[PDB]
Amino acid sequence: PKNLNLWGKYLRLVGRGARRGFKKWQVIPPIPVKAYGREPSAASQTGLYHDEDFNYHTKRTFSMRRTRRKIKPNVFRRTFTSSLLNVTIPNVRVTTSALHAMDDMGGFDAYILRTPPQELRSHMGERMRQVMYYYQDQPAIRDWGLPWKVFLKVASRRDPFYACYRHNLRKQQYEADLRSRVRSFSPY
Amino acid sequence: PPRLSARYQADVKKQYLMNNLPWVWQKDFYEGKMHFGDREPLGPKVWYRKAFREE
Amino acid sequence: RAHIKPYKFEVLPKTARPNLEMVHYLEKMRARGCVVKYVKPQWLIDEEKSLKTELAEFEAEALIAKGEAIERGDPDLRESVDDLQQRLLKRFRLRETRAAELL
Amino acid sequence: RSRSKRLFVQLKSAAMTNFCYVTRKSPEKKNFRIALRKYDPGVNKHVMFYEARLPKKQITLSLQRYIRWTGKQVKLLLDKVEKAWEYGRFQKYFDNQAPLLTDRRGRAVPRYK
Amino acid sequence: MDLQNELSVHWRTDRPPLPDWTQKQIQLWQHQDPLPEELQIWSRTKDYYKIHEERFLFKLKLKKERAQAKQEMKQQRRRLE
RNA sequence: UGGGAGCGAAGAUAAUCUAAUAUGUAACUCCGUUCAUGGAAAUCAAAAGAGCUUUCACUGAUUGUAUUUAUGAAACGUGAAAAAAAAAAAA
RNA sequence: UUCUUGGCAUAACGUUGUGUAGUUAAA
RNA sequence: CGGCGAGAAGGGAAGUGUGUUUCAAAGAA
Repeated sequence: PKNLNLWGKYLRLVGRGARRGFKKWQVIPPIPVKAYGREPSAASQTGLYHDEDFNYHTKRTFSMRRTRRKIKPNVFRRTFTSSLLNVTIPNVRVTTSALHAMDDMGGFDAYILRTPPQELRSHMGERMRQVMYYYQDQPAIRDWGLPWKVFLKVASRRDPFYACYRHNLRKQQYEADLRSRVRSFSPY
Repeated sequence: PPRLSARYQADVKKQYLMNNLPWVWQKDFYEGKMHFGDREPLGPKVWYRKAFREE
Repeated sequence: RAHIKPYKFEVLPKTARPNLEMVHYLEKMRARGCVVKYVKPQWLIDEEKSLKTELAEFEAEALIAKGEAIERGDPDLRESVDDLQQRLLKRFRLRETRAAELL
Repeated sequence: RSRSKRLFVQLKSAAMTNFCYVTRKSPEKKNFRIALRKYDPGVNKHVMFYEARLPKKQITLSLQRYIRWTGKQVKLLLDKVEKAWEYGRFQKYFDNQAPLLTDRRGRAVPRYK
Repeated sequence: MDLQNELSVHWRTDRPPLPDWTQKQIQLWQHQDPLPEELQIWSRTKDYYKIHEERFLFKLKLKKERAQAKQEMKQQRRRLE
């Protein structure tokens, strides 16, 4: 039938009733999310899980029993150096599938820049691409080397000076607090 | 791919048939074709098994 | 459908070729004596061209062996080659049936 | 259940007509070959019938359902399918019980093969 | 025809060849590969279709076997030449 | 809203029990309904031929899944309603 | 008008299903 | 008193014998 790349080969040319009454516990192994048409998850939207997301599976024994259980994906913590952003991005939740595709694309900046949104399946990568184009447009601000998350919002891009000012202010405040905190408990 | 699909080309073929022109825009018009019905069938296997047994 | 309801079709269809089963059924009814009208394939003609000669060859033996090596009677009253071949083929194709005893 | 100790023998025709008979004998005469002269419809004649030296994981409903559902250990069924295929079967012409493996949509219309 | 050919030049002229991997990569940008049949098997509805059918699997096995025989005919020409 | 997506148990039937039906039903979250859904063939058919999608009737409670209890608007096909390949190089 | 015969069992074989075996040159 | 611009991808599916049929994963109310 049509759309062979997608799951459901034996479901298109059938009765409406079959389709409506199709059950989910009839499938033992998992199915890819891209093929299955499952909606993205919040944890995936906040990371780079290229072909990975929460799935489900079912069991079966000799006694004709059946159950369903949840399974989590495989995620790793790493660090990536972005030349265009001119700032390190510590603690990036990634997966082997995304890592592999980075190799193919050429790196971390080119992977984000030359990946279609439907294949990327990540809003954080779209925000990073936006920030990269903003830096492209505005070299001057690029020199500051501030975290990429500072200019994430559109209002921060519209008012960049204020963003850096507020970031420094709040950092100052936090360090001030910390100092006192420590001095209170100082042994000597 | 062509502008016009085979689906739509079948309508032009039907119009040609209605106008009495059989078909000219064909992949192979001037080349003979051997019909599938002219093939020599082998028949079932039980016949040959029984024959061999009888032998 | 086309034949029974010609008015239902703007352009009439074309007759399709039969399969093995239908060819066997038509040839079986031909022996019964129904006038069968259908296009014959090439594999049957090719095989029959040799089968008729084989059956003729076998028949001749029985004739000559006995002593009747030469035909008699009026030339305009004897059978023809086509009729003899058809009769021999029909006899051959009915050896495994009870109709042979009636011959 | 029956407690009979009698052995089961198998007599086969000498004509290679696939004709067989069923009988019984005493257990003491273990090393004794039986030979008779019975009617054989395969040749319409009286032929000899000789005793033949006739000698596995069995498949159950449960097993079948398990296999069919889970898909584990399908080779057991595939061996029978291969045997059937090898033997005269699945013929397009002159067949009603199982003319074809499956339909165009992948279904087994003949309940009894 | 002349006019058309002028405007329809190729994109790989006076260029070195490409690996099959690269070719595949290129392909991917336009067209996607089919889904494995192993996974597709599961799609069968239990209402009207048997999940795991021995005859159905045997048919696919025979098709896979016939594929190699088909490929050998094409491959023989290179050796002949 | 018995529409669509995620997850989704039990009372009950099998005169206890497993599968199975109930039912992908109830609760929870989200889309907010003809300006919708869907979609212009690497389809179906087999040696003829039909020609995007969608609604109704018949084929037919036929085929199929099950069995100790049920479930099933199946596919091809026919009739009928509504009919839709693309406005298009720019000024 | 043909002279006989489809065992033996005063305790007689476990029905149905599965498996195995057997059948389809037809409307 | 009808005579070689005689072509249209070399790829998918169908019986597993395919000289056979169909189609093009890739466009808008």
